[PDB]
Amino acid sequence: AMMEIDELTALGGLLHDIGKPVQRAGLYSGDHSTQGARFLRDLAENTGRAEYELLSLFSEFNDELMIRRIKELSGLTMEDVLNALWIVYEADNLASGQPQASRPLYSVFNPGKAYPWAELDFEKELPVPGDVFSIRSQDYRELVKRLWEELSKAKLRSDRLLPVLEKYLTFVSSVTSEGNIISLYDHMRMTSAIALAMLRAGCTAERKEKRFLLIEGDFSGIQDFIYRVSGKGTLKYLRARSAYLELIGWDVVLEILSRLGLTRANVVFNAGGHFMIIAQNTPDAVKELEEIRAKAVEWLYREFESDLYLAIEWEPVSGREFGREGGKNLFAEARKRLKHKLTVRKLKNLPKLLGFGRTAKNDAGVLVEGPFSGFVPYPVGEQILVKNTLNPGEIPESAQFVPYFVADYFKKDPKGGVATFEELSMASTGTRRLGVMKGDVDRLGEFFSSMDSPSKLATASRFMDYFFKGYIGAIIEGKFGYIIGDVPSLRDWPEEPDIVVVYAGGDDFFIVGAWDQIFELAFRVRRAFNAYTGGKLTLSVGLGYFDERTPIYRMADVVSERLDTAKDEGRNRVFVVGRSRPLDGKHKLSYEWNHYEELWRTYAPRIYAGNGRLKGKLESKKGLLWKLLEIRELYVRDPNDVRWAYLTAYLLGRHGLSDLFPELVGIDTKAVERKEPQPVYWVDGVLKIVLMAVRR
Repeated sequence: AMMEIDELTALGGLLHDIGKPVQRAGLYSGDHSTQGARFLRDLAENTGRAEYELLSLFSEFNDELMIRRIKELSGLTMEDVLNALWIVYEADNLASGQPQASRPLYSVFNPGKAYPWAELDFEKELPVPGDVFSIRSQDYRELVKRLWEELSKAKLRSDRLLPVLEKYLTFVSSVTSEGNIISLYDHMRMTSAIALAMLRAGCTAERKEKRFLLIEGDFSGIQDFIYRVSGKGTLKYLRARSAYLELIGWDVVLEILSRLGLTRANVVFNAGGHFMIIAQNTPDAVKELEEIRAKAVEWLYREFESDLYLAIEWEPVSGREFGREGGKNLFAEARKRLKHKLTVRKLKNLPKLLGFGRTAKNDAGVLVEGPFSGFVPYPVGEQILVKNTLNPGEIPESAQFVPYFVADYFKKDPKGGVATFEELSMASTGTRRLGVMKGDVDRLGEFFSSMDSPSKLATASRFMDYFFKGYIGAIIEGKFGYIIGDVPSLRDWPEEPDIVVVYAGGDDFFIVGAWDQIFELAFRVRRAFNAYTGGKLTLSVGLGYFDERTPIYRMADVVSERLDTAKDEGRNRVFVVGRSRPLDGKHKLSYEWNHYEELWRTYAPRIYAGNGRLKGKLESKKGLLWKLLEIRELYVRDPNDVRWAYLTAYLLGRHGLSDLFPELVGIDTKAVERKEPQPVYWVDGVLKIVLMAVRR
């Protein structure tokens, strides 16, 4: 039952700073060192063996004091303790290198803003960095109150303590200083990872060497593998090949963790096929890193080939290359080299599924095969990929709890299934067209270069994944209404939204559904993502409204190209709908987020009354709307001509509505001197959406 050296150094570095949150509470006294060991020495007495008694040493720290304190306690042979001791202390400096105590965690997205005291919940708890408000010890006490009962309930192993230290110590600062963006969990996460790594590199206690590895693995034709197959099909399949990539990813990762004997703490992240792990630089490691790779590159060939391929590379880095020396980002510069190898070689469903169980490849009863292992739709056996949760509750036969989050929301088809393309479009408002949204985060890669430590990396990457894989579901189901506020809408948000996510991630998200529920959702995500990142990180989104019975890849290239246009036009934008324009390099197609939302808010209430209805004053005058659009088409052919204003003046008088649209009737030279175009140009993106919401 206990204890190994590749579980003492890990869990030791995993709990080396467990004394901080209890020090920020009212429990013990002295520094976090004393209170942490005092917490673990007491936890050994709490519903369990005398286990954490020895684990308390890592948080307990002089050289006279340490050598005559290990004897009192144990097997290790009084040998594997002193060596595992100094290792942990160095990992912290490698992780990140009178403060306060009530200082809140600040946002990695916005250092000027901090996270208000709220529990971690992907439902009804969207994290919003606000003004700096100090934290009371009473809130830490009731925090530890849960942290006390869960650390005791959960078993003593990495797959058990990692999610508990993550479930509670996420939105708490690691170092109480003004501007600290390093999460507590992420801080003590790599301290386990880096320590375990260097121990494998032969870093027994006695300085800077090449005994450290930094491996990253990712695929290539991911998008061309999901929605560009050309085989019925369809929607259900899009999700299937999406829910397959998640298995292939971990599979390749969980094979690395086993063979090299690592933990999930070494895994910085792993989602949608993109992952990066921290390992050690040894000839043993490389030998099986090449072994795993060589066969990983050989398996997709005999299954998908010629379809998709995997690219895994690793760069030998040094221990000092983890921070800043004289204003030099040694870490990102090392991360830069690693990213180069990838790009270079890149050139060359519905029933009860709570998760997957990693089995032996020869065993049956599975649902699909993998590169190194099979998977059973769910308890068996050792490693089980449990979905969207932090709680295991399974056999204690060394069952490696592997939690994974994924955006897998879908409109539920009757008799318990997944809605199809026609089921999403039939629930549309007005015209019955299918809605397709696609986009990414503006310059997400350059955000990974601003950081300087592995700590900031783990925090920024994890928070990132929390949105598109966690909080995106509560957004789609229609929550966080106060934060998001009023948004462009064709209707009120349904009981169960007609929205299906093929896949969602910061790098790219593909979501389909009812066109009017796709339109509004595009703004709900933005305003949330703006608030989630403090308004520091933005999105680009292309919106398509195609026919129900139309090939997905054909209607994917369009949205992807509409997306490219939004990026090409400067990056924060939304491509609502395709439209005509004058070609002079002055009129853009995509809308700016704040711009379009103001246009909707100002113009839509003039004509639209909600839920497929127009305002009362717009009765028997449906012809006015599109006839005001054709007048705009005149502007399209010649802007510098008041052919649009004169006609958008008396046509209203014929119908007796000379009060509305004061910007389309009058001339606006005031905007001409700004190089910008007329308000009549943009008004179609509001009229057409309303019109297709009231057709038939």
